[PDB]
Amino acid sequence: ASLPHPKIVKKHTKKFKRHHSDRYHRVAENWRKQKGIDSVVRRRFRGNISQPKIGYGSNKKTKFLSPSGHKTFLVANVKDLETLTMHTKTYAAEIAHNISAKNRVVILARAKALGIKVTNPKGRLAL
Amino acid sequence: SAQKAPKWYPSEDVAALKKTRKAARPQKLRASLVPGTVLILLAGRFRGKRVVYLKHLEDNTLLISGPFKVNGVPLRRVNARYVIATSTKVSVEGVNVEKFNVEYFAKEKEIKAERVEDQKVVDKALIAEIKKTPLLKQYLSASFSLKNGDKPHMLKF
Amino acid sequence: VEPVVVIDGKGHLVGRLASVVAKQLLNGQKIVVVRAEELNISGEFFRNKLKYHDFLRKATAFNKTRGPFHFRAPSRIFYKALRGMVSHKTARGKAALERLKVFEGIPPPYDKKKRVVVPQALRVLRLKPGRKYTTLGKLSTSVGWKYEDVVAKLEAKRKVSSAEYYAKKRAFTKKVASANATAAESDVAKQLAALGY
Amino acid sequence: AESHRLYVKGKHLSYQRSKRVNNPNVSLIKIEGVATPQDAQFYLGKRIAYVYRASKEVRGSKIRVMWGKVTRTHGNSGVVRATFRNNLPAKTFGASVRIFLYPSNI
RNA sequence: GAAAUUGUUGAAAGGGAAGGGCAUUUGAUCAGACAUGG
RNA sequence: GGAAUACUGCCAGCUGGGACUGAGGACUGCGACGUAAGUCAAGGAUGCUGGCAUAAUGGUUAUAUGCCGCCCGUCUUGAAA
RNA sequence: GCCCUGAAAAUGGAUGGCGCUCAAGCGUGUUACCUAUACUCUACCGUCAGGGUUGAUAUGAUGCCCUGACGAGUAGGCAGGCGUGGAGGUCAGUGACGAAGCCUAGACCGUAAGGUCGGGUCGAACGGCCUCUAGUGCAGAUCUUGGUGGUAGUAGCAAAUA
RNA sequence: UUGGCGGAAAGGCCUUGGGUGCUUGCUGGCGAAUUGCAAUGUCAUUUUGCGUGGGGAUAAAUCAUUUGUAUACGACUUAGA
Ligand SMILES: [Mg+2]
Ligand SMILES: [Mg+2]
Ligand SMILES: [Mg+2]
Ligand SMILES: [Mg+2]
Ligand SMILES: [Mg+2]
Ligand SMILES: [Mg+2]
Ligand SMILES: [Mg+2]
Ligand SMILES: [Mg+2]
Ligand SMILES: [Mg+2]
Ligand SMILES: [Mg+2]
Ligand SMILES: [Mg+2]
Ligand SMILES: [Mg+2]
Ligand SMILES: [Mg+2]
Ligand SMILES: [Mg+2]
Ligand SMILES: [Mg+2]
Ligand SMILES: [Mg+2]
Ligand SMILES: [Mg+2]
Ligand SMILES: [Mg+2]
Ligand SMILES: [Mg+2]
Ligand SMILES: [Mg+2]
Ligand SMILES: [Mg+2]
Ligand SMILES: [Mg+2]
Ligand SMILES: [Mg+2]
Ligand SMILES: [Mg+2]
Ligand SMILES: [Mg+2]
Ligand SMILES: [Mg+2]
Ligand SMILES: [Mg+2]
Ligand SMILES: [Mg+2]
Ligand SMILES: [Mg+2]
Ligand SMILES: [Mg+2]
Ligand SMILES: [Mg+2]
Ligand SMILES: [Mg+2]
Ligand SMILES: [Mg+2]
Ligand SMILES: [Mg+2]
Ligand SMILES: [Mg+2]
Ligand SMILES: [Mg+2]
Ligand SMILES: [Mg+2]
Ligand SMILES: [Mg+2]
Ligand SMILES: [Mg+2]
Ligand SMILES: [Mg+2]
Ligand SMILES: [Mg+2]
Ligand SMILES: [Mg+2]
Ligand SMILES: [Mg+2]
Ligand SMILES: [Mg+2]
Ligand SMILES: [Mg+2]
Repeated sequence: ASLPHPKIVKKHTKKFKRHHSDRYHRVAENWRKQKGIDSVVRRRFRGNISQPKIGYGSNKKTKFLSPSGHKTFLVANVKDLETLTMHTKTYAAEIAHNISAKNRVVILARAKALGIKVTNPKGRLAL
Repeated sequence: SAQKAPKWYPSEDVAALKKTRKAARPQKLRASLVPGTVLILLAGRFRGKRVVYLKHLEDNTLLISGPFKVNGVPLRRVNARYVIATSTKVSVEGVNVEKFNVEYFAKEKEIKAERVEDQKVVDKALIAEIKKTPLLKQYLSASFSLKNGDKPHMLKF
Repeated sequence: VEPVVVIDGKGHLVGRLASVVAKQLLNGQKIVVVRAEELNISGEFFRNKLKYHDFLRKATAFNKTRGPFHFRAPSRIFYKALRGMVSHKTARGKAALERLKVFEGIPPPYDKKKRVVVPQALRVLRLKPGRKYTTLGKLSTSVGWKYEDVVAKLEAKRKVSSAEYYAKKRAFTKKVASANATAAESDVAKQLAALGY
Repeated sequence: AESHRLYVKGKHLSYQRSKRVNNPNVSLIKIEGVATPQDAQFYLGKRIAYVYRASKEVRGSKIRVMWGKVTRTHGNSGVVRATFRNNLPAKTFGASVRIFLYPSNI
């Protein structure tokens, strides 16, 4: 139900955690580039963590596609949904986390009608 | 809205292929493979069985027969790349082998009475020719297997 | 190519047998070495006695227990050469070495099992003639090995038995010859000959 | 038929490697009876298989297979190189491996 | 009602630290389907 | 005296085995084979066949195994110190 | 030439180790073989350069497209972005049928800063986009305040008659 | 099942007399397919729980107490039906 697209190649799936985020609690995994004068990481000694750089850039084509084949589009309500009325093999809808249980049936319904895909059906669902 | 709408959106036409330039040319078999040459099947259901080459079908495969009464192997298809063509060979002049082709094997559980009959026709001639030479029949019934310190990379076959 | 491989340690050169044995293990071969006492080291006795004594004088100064251990018997003199050629501190290594067994004199199971030699570690084949070498047992006894005498006793006693065994066997094949003849030049005989047999 | 075997017996020696850095992506294999590059050419292309066991039975069988193929020769002594679909375990160094006759060109 | 730190329960690992990188075994876990005639 | 052969070099000579890749997506270019209709390996892979369904495959995680990896920050010609 | 003497230092130890004697030593020659983030071909990311293209022709002209080359980096310069408190404008945006927050070896997107979702917990608020503005991003400063560890059920709780 | 031999870790070896399955030394009569052209197709041995039935055996150690050949605490050494 989505376009052709080449094989989605990811090319560095692992996460890129900040150096020594595993060493001290106070240090969060969120990346931060090592600046220090000595650092093995900043200097790239064999055996250390890899750092983000632009060569890991994803294929411009397959970029942004979720496994399905669609760029996901965050959808708050039915008006928001209907922007995806044509572009169905292109986009799919993510229903906003803060959307009340009741309204999700309505968005779910309208999308089934319009043939638009929903990335997270059975959101606030009663089962 | 939860997220601003994109300004572009692609087209949802899916383009045509480019006029490829590959063309199915025929496949000449390797010189060891001549009709009536004894084959050693290397893979599959009948691995290790010795077996008589018959014809080279249109889907690149080799018509094979055994014969059935000799060692349970039917008139069958087998891939050329999974067979050791042996040095030994039985004559196959008086065997019909015409009716067999791709469509003949085309799966339409329960074996047809045709197949069972064709087997007998083809076999009776082969077993006729086989029996001429001593121990060719017994050989044909025994299964091939590498013994200790067989070096295939310079064994003969 | 053999579940286990028994090697008659005799007339082999330590380091070279060690080197071959050690690669065998790393490749998954089970090796068991017998008669380590009758194993050789190039260079005359006095030399290698001198050497062992240099090995001897090293030990953790503050606690001789921690420091290097000085095994004396031939089997373990050889195990040292061997272990030195394995990455023995890694999982892989520990495994390699657990495929090895090293005895002096050949002691049951293997008493009746066939042993082999390793040509490329065969002293006679290897050393230039005239060149002085060392017998490992003499070296060992010389640096403290207690059991040369006993191994000698048990070995002789075994060689006795093994003789009556071989003598029986060498005679059985006499009998096999008496009936070999009657068929030796039968018809299938000449027929098998055709095909190289 | 005491014997049933249609593969040549082989060992798994190593990953491809320098002195101090290894490459899990290629695997070095020792094929029984093969002693030279000349010889080991015969088995190029052939299908290797590491066969192992497991507790959790999958296909009704508790036996599993890692497939791959011989790709080129190695060194001067009949040793040979292989890629497998998924790189071999490394605990397998010195384990037995199976070298097949297909794809046959005999 | 966060974190440090802690009790319990559950899984696991542990021959003189722990933690990391590439790779795969093994166990656990999570996926992307899309639709054809009765 | 008449030859071979080695060595070296050339062929827009023929040919077997193995390996990695298959980017592109109507046509358009340069050609090649054809007496022609037309065909082609000629501006990037197609064909045939099979397998997977409380599964093949893949992501994550834990562990094991091979190789590899000293503590960051700082001043400093020089810091794992 | 090689070998021997000349040749004496303090923990036990170092052709890297094992060990090697027609070498696994020394001199020389000849082949094969192993291996870098380098070289060759190819994919993809980015950067720079050169072009093509809105004539009327559904949704990006700062855009689409074709081609070539290139990529180390401290101090440092510049660019493009991520994120926070508050302000103008707009989605007649989300929400007690559950806002925000918090928990989660569950899921997705991005090279990344981060973004999105599910499940649990919660209970009154809160987002996106264009713009404005700054008391706007922490691992360190023997930094500030607070809170908590190992040390550790440990040192110890023995002067002064009972 | 009859004899023997084996203590280096013998735990195995030789031998006697039958019984019994097979025997490809040889000659016959059947069977094999459709597992569809490879995947994926002999199952080896460790333990550990239960289950059947057969043979078989019917103890101590520690705490506490006690000795002082012992002892910082544990430990040691004695003693108690
Ligand atoms: Mg520096
Ligand atoms: Mg509502
Ligand atoms: Mg051809
Ligand atoms: Mg038969
Ligand atoms: Mg020696
Ligand atoms: Mg020594
Ligand atoms: Mg001393
Ligand atoms: Mg190491
Ligand atoms: Mg004895
Ligand atoms: Mg290598
Ligand atoms: Mg409270
Ligand atoms: Mg699934
Ligand atoms: Mg040429
Ligand atoms: Mg393509
Ligand atoms: Mg998996
Ligand atoms: Mg290291
Ligand atoms: Mg640090
Ligand atoms: Mg200074
Ligand atoms: Mg520093
Ligand atoms: Mg002096
Ligand atoms: Mg020196
Ligand atoms: Mg010199
Ligand atoms: Mg030299
Ligand atoms: Mg030189
Ligand atoms: Mg040289
Ligand atoms: Mg590279
Ligand atoms: Mg740069
Ligand atoms: Mg911003
Ligand atoms: Mg933003
Ligand atoms: Mg803000
Ligand atoms: Mg403020
Ligand atoms: Mg956590
Ligand atoms: Mg909430
Ligand atoms: Mg309230
Ligand atoms: Mg702004
Ligand atoms: Mg500030
Ligand atoms: Mg802080
Ligand atoms: Mg700090
Ligand atoms: Mg207390
Ligand atoms: Mg106290
Ligand atoms: Mg006091
Ligand atoms: Mg007092
Ligand atoms: Mg019967
Ligand atoms: Mg296969
Ligand atoms: Mg007392």
